[PDB]
Parts: sequence; C-alpha cells; structure tokens
Amino acid sequence: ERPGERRQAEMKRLYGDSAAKIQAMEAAVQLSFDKHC
Amino acid sequence: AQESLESQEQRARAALRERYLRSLLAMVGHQVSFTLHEGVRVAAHFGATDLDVANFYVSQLQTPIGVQAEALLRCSDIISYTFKP
Amino acid sequence: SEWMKKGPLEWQDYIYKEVRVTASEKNEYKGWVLTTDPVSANIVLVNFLEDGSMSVTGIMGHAVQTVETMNEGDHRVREKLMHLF
Repeated sequence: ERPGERRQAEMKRLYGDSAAKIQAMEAAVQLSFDKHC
Repeated sequence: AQESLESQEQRARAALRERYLRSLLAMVGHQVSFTLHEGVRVAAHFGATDLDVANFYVSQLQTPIGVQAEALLRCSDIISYTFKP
Repeated sequence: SEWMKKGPLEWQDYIYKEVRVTASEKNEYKGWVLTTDPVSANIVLVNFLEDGSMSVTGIMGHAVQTVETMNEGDHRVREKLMHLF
C-alpha cells in the first residue's frame, strides 16, 4: 500500500511540471508552522 | 512545439499557490484579525493554517467575551482575516 | 458562485488589479489582488494605508459573492507587492 499515489497524481494534474516545487514549498511552510504551531 | 493550454493553466496554478503559501508564511510571528459570523471581530497570535482547508490554529484569541489561550478557528467559521506583515 | 468556478488563468488575470469584493454577511473589501489560492479560491488583497503601511486581507473563497475590477494598477503596485514580505 502506497497511500499517497492518488495525491501525487492530483498534484501532477493541478501543477504539472511544478508539482515537486509546490510540494517542497508546502513542506517548508509546514516546517515553519510545526516549529511553533 | 508550443506549450499546451493545460501546461499554462498548471503554471498559473503553481504561481497562484506559491504566492498564497508565501502569504501564510508571512503570518508567522504576527497577530491576525478575523471577521467571523454575526459580524464578530476577533484577533489572535498566528500559529498555523492547514494547507488543504483554511483552518487557523491561533493562541491568545481575543473575543468580545474573553481570551482563549489556544483556539482552532475553522474555515467554515471565517469570512475574512487580516494582518500586517 | 462564479468566482469559485473560474480557472487559474482567469484568477491569475486579477493579480495586481484593484478590486471590490462583496462577501457573506454584506462584508465588502477594496484592495489590490496579490493572489488567489487555487485550492480554496481564497482571495488575498493588499491595502496601502494612509499612514504608509500595508495590510493583507484574505477572503474565504466560499464567502465570496462578487469580484468587480476597479482599476488596472501600474508598475508601482507590482513593486510594492514585490517587497511586501
């Protein structure tokens, strides 16, 4: 089970070539939050 | 061979999302004011938002009744929010 | 509706325009479009205040009723929003 594959496909549908850039951004914003959320 | 319309849409989504995500990061370490239902105006210290749904995790939420040390303001509860970078 | 069914290139064309937004509970906003979150359709406006500072307001996409373009906005707007964060 690879529970994130559906999400990855949707991120590719939405963002195309930029999908990994946007994923990295969302990760980094999370970190900035999770630091002191 | 030209960039498709879909590829252009995807770049615009990514540009829009990047600008939005920067605006959320800009709220870290700031107060945020909210316009809620029934015309209620509150404000708090920003903590986080969810990145799927625009829920806000805040601290020292000031309401017309008192202060709540921690609060989750659900996206369905909010009409607008305002802050000063 | 209407705002929430726009596509990303349509949302993107509002960036740097001055708009009037009407929202739930007869809330009204005028400001310069910074971005639209493509996930939520949340609209993010920037206001240039009289004291020279800037505020940023997010309107929940589900609360938006109408968005009317008021002015097109010049290169100084672009520079201001560029140095916002």
